[PDB]
Amino acid sequence: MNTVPFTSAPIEVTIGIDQYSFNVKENQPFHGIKDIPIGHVHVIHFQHADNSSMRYGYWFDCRMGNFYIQYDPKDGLYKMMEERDGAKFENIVHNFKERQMMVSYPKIDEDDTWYNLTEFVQMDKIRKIVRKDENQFSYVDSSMTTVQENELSDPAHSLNYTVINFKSREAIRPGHEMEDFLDKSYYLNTVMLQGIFKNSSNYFGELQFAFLNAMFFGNYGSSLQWHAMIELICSSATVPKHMLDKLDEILYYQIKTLPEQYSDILLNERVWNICLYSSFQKNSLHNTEKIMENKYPELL
Amino acid sequence: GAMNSSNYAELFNNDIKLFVDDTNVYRVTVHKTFEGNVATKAINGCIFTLNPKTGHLFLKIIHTSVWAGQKRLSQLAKWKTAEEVSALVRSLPKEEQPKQIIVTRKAMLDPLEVHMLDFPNIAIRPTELRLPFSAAMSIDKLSDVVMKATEPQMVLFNIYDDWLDRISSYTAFSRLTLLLRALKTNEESAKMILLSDPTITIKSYHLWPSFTDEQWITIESQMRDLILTEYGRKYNVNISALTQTEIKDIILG
Ligand SMILES: CCOC(=O)c1cn[nH]c1C(F)(F)F
Repeated sequence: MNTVPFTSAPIEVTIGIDQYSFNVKENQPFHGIKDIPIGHVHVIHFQHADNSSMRYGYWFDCRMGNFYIQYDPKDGLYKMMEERDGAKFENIVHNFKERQMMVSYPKIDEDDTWYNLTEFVQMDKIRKIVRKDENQFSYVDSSMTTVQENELSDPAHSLNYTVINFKSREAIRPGHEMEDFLDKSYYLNTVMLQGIFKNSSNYFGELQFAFLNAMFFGNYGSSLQWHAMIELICSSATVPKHMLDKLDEILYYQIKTLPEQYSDILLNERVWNICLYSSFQKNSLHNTEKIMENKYPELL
Repeated sequence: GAMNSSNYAELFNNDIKLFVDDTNVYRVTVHKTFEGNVATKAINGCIFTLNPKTGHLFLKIIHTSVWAGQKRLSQLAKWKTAEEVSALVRSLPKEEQPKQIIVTRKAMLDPLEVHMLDFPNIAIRPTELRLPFSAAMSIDKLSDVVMKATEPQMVLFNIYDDWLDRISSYTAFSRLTLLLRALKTNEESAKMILLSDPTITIKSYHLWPSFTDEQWITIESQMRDLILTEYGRKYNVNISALTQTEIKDIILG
């Protein structure tokens, strides 16, 4: 079980760790998060009490290094850092645990929620979508734009999601205009799966990572990407049975976890109505259709 | 964005543009079967592709053979329209290619945009204007070339005959839309007005009769009366009670 210590908490902040969160007061003796489950990526995240515009966080995997948080009073944020000295790090963590200054990652034994949301999400793939090669962890915030959003400005601070555009030469073979526009199977199976992602696991990873950045940071471009990746599957007549069954599980857990009060901003009425009621796959997403109809019948 | 009453003069500027109307592409007669079911029988159709500045009409005749063994024909008709418009643009020399294509029906936007991906600098626009181009098949010579076709054919016309010798494009378009609106509202009455006086003929190389400037004023008035006469018998409105400002509005409306 791994640990992300904090040097201190000089400003009042709501701290998220995956789907959990807790309030820390200004100068509260808080020194970090322990018992973090090994085997999954994690996201620590922050919303300052004095300024909710400051909404930002770090994707990391404790298997890749020893990470800590330190407040920077100049840039006015909690920064993730790597400690390269294993023995110093162990010595710091041991002291804070002895003085019980750390909150425990509050996982219920029964509860597969985080696994179900991050099944296909890999740190190596996050580090390609979020490009900062000197760090093993990835910074995301509410304002960061996507490569596709920047085409329609600063490229070093962008989310390099795979561009999906239904009215693009990539999506439409010359001479198959109607066929490829009305049935996106070509674009899904040949261009995206075989061509770009290589497999359905990389496609699901991105999709899951887009959702989590939409949910945890209110990142609008991430929400666009999540919906585009759902729509591209739902709008394809020919999808492998294993991919449809898996998509149903992925979307079920995403809809399960979504805070009820953010459903209005985080769900696109057109995509969900098309996917569940109009599309080729309208009858392929049983679990997702049932949770959507019971939790958000107004959107539909 | 959208082509409306606000930006109407744009039609007659020196930027090449085409209207595309797909109303007459897929045409059927609905009939009873021997077992008392209903069936359709397709008849020849046409794409109406018009340069509003020059009057050049690219009439692509859609032969019923296009539909053989196809499903969802009303959907296919939009994509076939978009295919044939994109083929027409590719056939034109670069200096003749349009800078904009205005579709009369919003359902043509996606099909045309997808077929024209190769032409990112050609704007595909809807219009708020309710244009009467469906009535093209009430022009006898256009109806005749469509119904005689035994194969796919493109036929080139000037829908303004020689009017641009005497009037501006703006006035020519206004005359065309009034004639087509009348033909669309009451075909029999409109044809009567156009062809009653047998001394005024249609030249072999023209679509409409050879009216003098004064005769066009009388014809234009007779068409405007017909559109109000019909808008009267439609809504049960005493038209003789209407003033000139409220008359003006209803042809536009
Ligand atoms: C580079 C596209 O992303 C992926 O292929 C992938 C595969 N597992 N996780 C990803 C993520 F997180 F980067 F989206």
